[PDB]
Amino acid sequence: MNTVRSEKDSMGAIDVPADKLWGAQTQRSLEHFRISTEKMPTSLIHALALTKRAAAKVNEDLGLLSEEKASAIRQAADEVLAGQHDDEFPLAIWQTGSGTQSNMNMNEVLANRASELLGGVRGMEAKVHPNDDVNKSQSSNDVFPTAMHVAALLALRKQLIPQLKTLTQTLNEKSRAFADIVKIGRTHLQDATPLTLGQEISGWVAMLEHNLKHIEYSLPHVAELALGGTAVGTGLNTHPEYARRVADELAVITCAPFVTAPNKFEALATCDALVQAHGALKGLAASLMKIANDVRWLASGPRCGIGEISIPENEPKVNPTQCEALTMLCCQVMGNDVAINMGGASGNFELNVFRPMVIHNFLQSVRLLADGMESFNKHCAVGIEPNRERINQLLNESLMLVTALNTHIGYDKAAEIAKKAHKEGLTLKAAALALGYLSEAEFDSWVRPEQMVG
Amino acid sequence: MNTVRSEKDSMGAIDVPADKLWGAQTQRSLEHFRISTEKMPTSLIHALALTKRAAAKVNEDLGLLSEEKASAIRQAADEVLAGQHDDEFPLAIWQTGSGTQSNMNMNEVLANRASELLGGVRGMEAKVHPNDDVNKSQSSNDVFPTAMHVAALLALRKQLIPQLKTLTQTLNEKSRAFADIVKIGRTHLQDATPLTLGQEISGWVAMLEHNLKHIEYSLPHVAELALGGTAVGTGLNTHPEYARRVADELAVITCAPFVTAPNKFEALATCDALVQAHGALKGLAASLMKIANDVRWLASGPRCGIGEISIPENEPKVNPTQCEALTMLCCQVMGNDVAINMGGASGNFELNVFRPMVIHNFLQSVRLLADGMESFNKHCAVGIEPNRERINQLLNESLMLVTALNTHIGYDKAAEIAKKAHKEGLTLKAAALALGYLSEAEFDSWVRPEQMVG
Amino acid sequence: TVRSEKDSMGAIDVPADKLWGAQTQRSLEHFRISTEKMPTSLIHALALTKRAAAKVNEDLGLLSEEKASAIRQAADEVLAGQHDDEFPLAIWQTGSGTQSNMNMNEVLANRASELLGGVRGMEAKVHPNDDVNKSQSSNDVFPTAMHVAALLALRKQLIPQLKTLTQTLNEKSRAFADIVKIGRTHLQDATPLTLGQEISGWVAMLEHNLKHIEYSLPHVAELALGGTAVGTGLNTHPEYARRVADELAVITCAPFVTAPNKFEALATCDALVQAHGALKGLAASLMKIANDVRWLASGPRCGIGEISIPENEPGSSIMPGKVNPTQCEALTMLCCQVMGNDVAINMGGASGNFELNVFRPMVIHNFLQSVRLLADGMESFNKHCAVGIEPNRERINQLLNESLMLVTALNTHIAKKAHKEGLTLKAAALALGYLSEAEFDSWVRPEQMVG
Amino acid sequence: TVRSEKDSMGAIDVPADKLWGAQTQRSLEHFRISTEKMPTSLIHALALTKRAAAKVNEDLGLLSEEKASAIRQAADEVLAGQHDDEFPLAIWQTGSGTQSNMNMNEVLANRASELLGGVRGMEAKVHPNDDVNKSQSSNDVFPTAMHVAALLALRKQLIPQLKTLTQTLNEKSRAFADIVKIGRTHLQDATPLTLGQEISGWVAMLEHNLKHIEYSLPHVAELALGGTAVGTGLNTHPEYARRVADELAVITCAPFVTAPNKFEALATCDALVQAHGALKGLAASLMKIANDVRWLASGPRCGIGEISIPENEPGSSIMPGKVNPTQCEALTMLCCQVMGNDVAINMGGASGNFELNVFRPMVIHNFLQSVRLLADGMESFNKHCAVGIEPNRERINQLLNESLMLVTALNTHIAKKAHKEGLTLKAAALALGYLSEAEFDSWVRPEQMVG
Repeated sequence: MNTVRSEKDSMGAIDVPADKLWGAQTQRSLEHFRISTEKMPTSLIHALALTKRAAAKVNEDLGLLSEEKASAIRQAADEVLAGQHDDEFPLAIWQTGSGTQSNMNMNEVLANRASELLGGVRGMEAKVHPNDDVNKSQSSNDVFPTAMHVAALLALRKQLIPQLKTLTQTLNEKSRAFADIVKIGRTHLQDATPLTLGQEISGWVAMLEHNLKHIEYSLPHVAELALGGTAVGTGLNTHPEYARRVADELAVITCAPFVTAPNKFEALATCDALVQAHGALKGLAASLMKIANDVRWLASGPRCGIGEISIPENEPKVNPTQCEALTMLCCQVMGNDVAINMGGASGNFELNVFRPMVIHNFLQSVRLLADGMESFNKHCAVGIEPNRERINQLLNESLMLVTALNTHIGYDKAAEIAKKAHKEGLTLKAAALALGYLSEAEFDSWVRPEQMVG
Repeated sequence: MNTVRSEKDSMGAIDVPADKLWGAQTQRSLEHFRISTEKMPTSLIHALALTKRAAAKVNEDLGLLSEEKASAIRQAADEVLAGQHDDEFPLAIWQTGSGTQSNMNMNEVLANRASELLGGVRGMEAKVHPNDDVNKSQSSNDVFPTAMHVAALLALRKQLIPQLKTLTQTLNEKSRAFADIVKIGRTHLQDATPLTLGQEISGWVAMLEHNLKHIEYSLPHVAELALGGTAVGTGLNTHPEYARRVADELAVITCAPFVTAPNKFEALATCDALVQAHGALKGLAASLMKIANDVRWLASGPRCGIGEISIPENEPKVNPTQCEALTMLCCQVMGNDVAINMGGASGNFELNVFRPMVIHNFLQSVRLLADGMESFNKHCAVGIEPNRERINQLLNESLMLVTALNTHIGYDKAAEIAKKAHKEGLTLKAAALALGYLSEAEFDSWVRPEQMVG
Repeated sequence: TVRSEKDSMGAIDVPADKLWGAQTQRSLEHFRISTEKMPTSLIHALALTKRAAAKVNEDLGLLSEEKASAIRQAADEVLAGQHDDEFPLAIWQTGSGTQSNMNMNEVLANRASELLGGVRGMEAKVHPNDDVNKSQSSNDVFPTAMHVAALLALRKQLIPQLKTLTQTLNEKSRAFADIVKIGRTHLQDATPLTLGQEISGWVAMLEHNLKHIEYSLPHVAELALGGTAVGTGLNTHPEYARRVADELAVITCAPFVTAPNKFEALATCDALVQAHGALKGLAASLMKIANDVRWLASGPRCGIGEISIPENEPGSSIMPGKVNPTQCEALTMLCCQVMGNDVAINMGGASGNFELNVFRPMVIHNFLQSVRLLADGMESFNKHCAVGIEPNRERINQLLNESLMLVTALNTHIAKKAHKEGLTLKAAALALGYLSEAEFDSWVRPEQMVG
Repeated sequence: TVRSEKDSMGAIDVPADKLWGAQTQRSLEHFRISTEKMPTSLIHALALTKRAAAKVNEDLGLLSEEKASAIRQAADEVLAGQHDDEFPLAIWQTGSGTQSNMNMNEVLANRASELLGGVRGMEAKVHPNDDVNKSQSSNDVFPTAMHVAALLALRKQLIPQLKTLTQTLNEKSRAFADIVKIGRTHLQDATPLTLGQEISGWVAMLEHNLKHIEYSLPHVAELALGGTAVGTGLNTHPEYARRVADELAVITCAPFVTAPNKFEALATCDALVQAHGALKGLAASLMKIANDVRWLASGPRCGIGEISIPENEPGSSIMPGKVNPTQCEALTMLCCQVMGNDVAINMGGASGNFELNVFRPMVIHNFLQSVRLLADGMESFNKHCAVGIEPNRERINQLLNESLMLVTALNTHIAKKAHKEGLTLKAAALALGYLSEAEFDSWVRPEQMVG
């Protein structure tokens, strides 16, 4: 639409697109921060809407906001949560470091929509005010960190943790199914003493189980909310019960264990909970990178690599493309951790103003890890299968089973056999027969890989 | 649109949206890599289109592709470059690590559109073939690194370097304008011997000048193109002149100094040129972070900080919001460098398959630095002004001018004056008068900051 | 000057006055990279690991009492600082730590031989592989030593220093609870809070960091020993893994347990990647606290100047009052180091293959360095800076009362003029005849503005 | 056992058998953080800086010939390794490097006093501040020493080792130019190339890295000396900055110049942030080369096994043929270290304020460590691995000919069956009667497939 609606603030008049619900502050931000393409993610927009919905409810309970306005604001917020207003949030990540401009974006959109819900219009004549009504009892300084933690905790609980549990279950099933398949070990990339494919996969399972615990340990701190600290942490001008009531209301409407932060100065001056929680996510990235690499190396071939397992072929030579997407996003999480650490280390005095960047990286890492585990699970892990003949060919051509001979012929003769096999390019069996130290039936009876794995 | 068009590949039939120009391979990728929200940026899509346009021209020159098909492919590519097909590229960054799927996305879109341009239709009956025609003489393995370098070099030359030069010129103007304004120095955050505001800003200018040289040094390696190496670097099945001809054609159509990579094995197996070029960008980020911090600290106040300069107020208390956006994106560049380094270190054998991730980070850093410099320049740097009275108040209340007394009254008496001023909370002048060591006219004649800056 | 020792590769000259053997000698020839060596914490953890293995092997009837006791006595000498010059190998060695495992095997074997009345070298009465390395692989020994060193350093160095610094700052927060100062957001003047409130944020940060570090300890307490070469424990006694973790717990007084999955324990450094995540969180918190201290102390006349800190370095007689915040500089520098070390650890931890992670010397070098830096940095910052933080009460009150933020206290009773004309709020108000010299003193109470 | 020295803060006991003075003593009391100290390269660069300043001060008539010569002789003793135990200070000190500047001032002053027939301490004939530090500030001395150390280490250590390794790999590439092997993309079998071609990629990587490192040298050659406290050079001779850069260029034989903008030189570590960018590029290239070597050598029976590498460590007699790629492990570990060090450097370089960057000891600690790691790592990898790379020709040909990739050679004349039935291409073809035992040998020529 070309038509505009004129709005005015202390700097003068500014035109806003007539078909949009935002106002003068959003327009000024969008015009002054034309930096790259990254915007607030939907998860954060929704968390801001939840925050305003909870504040409106508490302000009504406390007699500070009328029933008619509070109900209209909550209904507008529910429309945002239902996906009806995604194009009303145009602002860049690369904005004011407190997130003030996105706070005001939500205030303006909810106020103008609430006005319409009460039979009014958008703009200067609206029936609901962005600051006096939608932002009542609030500061950008406590709202934005609250929305950051709401988005982070819900994404961890609802997306990442369920996908981690699902992938863990799949690999545990595979570990049990392949518990009796002996294969060659590899240490330093060199052939080593055997273990079962089930045992090797059980290591991946144990990694994912440990990662789940580390992530779970990070959740209580992310559940602490800044809301009620207002501008500098003192809560100046708020009702004494407001901070607890709004955390309680957020806990009710999200079904997640939000609590008010015990120290609002820590809550405003730092992003420490997210620095710590992201530490657990970069741990998960290091574990997934290792699992993904084992899978693609074990499946390498079809003739000039390892080839011990097969994986689903999802494209019409076929490459381990799910493993590649996963290893790439694991690198991304490691970079994101550095950006988060720099922002988290850079607070000054009463406020950390690196917040849009910190939450952009944090929520990206959660999407990448959650969706990457989901994709790797359904398009790779559920279909891993052993190549039993290839596994046995490698085991039987290795030199590593020679220790099974020690109890029968002694260490010196076993070592002589292995040295001859290596020097002359023979199997252990062929070298042993060539020296006359045993018969083929003896070799087959004594060299039992299933007895060498514990 | 709900209606579909059925296409078939070696895996069977797959439905594609009837209103889209992509084909079966793009559809399979979009369905198997539903990971997060990051997609190929427009710059990379355009670079892929340029690559196909150049290949079509050379294939025609060499008698390998008909005039009618080559001309139609070039016209379709020009439509992409003109912004007519942005919604035809739906694939995630988090795809196959070679970028094969985005290569095929461009092949399918250009083939189907070229078919329409020749009076045909989209789909199985198209008059132009994605592989046999649009991908003729090519592999994903050489196309994708070529598009990466085309996008990177053009973004550096056309966006980042011009914005760097513009910001440098603005700060040089400010340095000259303020060359005679003496202010207090600060080392370790402590008051120190004086320098002019122009001298301090000249440091920022010299930083940006040095950064431009470092960036310029990185351009020749990025200008080397993999195209012609085909699958593993040998160029098997290509015309002997093809590699040089296609680099020449890209140089002509872009007006940039592209050349064929002297070693195609390096060109396919690594992202080394981008690892090195991004090293220069993280240098720029460290310099910009320092400049932005000096600006916001020098402007801090209005009464309880430093307050030596004023900056434009762009929002209706006013915060240094351009400095905050810039410091945040500088942190992002540092994280992006780590992701790039991990991907660049992780090639195996004939191909690096961390490429979508590397180019996603690299092009993001270029957008952030280019657009951030542009925004900081027009919304902050051009309007920096001294607060002359505040500068003089700080200089006159400091203890640091006391050395101007040494030549007149001797070091011992000057040190006694400074010690008394510090202990008793006095100005140097008041302490000197209290001791009877000089008159007020003598102090004003001897303590000349304009004589203490070289 | 030399004796001739032997390994599977042939004869090699070894310094006669050293206790190491052929494999350590060869390592010195092949890994001449930079200057970083195993830190004392890791050497001690390796000695403890060998001491525990010797005891368990004796209990299981696998090693004679005379040899096991001599090995344990030699290990005690290492722990007592008597053999620091016997461990010359670089960090930048085989990625499993094999070379340092053999360094400890050879030193302990040769010293144990002497304790039994024998000599060092080929004729020794105790053997590095057959006796000191019995039941063990480098593959499970090195990760065990890594976790022993890490857990003990966290419990004995880092956590005590963190608690000590937290207590100091808690005392300062209580002492300054009534001192009202100007808030700062975006570096700009903002509404008031007390100095005690601001310091309470630092305290709460350190309290939260302690909890995060404590949550990382159970995983680090899991030990690989008993997994042997690939995790199966092939050729080891079924009770050995549990027994050796129990013995390490006894001799160290720390809650070590055998790792429930030896494949995870051998194939990854995951416990240390996670624990270092908590340490980089502490680094980000300490960076912020140290920056607040140095900015609040900036001056003495052209910065903020709200607090004073101890002056520990001599100055120039002609620049009295220039006090560089040198403890804050050491601390911010080491916090930057911890962030870099985290990246190095993450790359190594992401890079295991199959049955073994072979980035281990580098991972533990970084991890133990971060622990020393954070522990010693917190000790130094506490003793030489934090304990001496004091308010500059006159300066605090000058900034608070000359600011424009207190104007909000006039809302319920009835600024641009003060700002544009360079006046105080009271001077601008009286000039407008909107109140008096008693109403302003009555209505504008900063101590009522921190609730 | 002790002597009593004095600074502006009072009297302090100093070890009688040491050459440092009061300020170094105080630093030892206040900066007891970890174990990292100034590296020898930096101590030497500081001594060279003082040697040059003494000569220029003498030329300008500011320092007596007898004192200047004695200072220069004391500096030469430091450079000759006679005073390594006189520099005890931690990296984790004042962020300008003041403490280490004073350490060198005190050691040189006390030794110069002895050379003039005097004593060390209060009665010394040469003064640390008035004589050894004349015309200087810690603020411009420390960045000068940083750049002197960095440029000389790049020119004398790193670049020669890079050239040596490149030459070795170039020889290998030429020697193996005719050995056709299977390509691998995505870890999967792919069309052929020669072993020489694959190695030529490693060579081209190292050649490109050399150019990038060379491009970083001009900025590192710019010296801060002469900017004094804040960059203005207040109270220094107008020719001093140029003269002292010229003298450093003469005595080091390297192209040092005075920095054209002293404010940039004091307020940033930008030249080192940029130069380290090129070093992390080299680390990413060396990681890839080292990984190719160890994967190509993997086996001896259940990996790739296309090349052999030297066996440098003794093995078990019962595991002949297990050759761990230990040089590749040391090299990949140190490459991970360089990546972490880059982050630490970037944070320090981004963190200057106003006239001075005070993250300097940490920045130079990381930078010089990366140089040692890369230089010594390239030396070790060259001598103990790269020079001995050899093809396993039978294994290379077995993998090449049993693969499915060569089927494309049949296009212009006329695979699924071979793959599904476990046959060679020739066996599957003959079975289908699509060619013979002579046509296949004629049409499928891998040596014609690398053009």
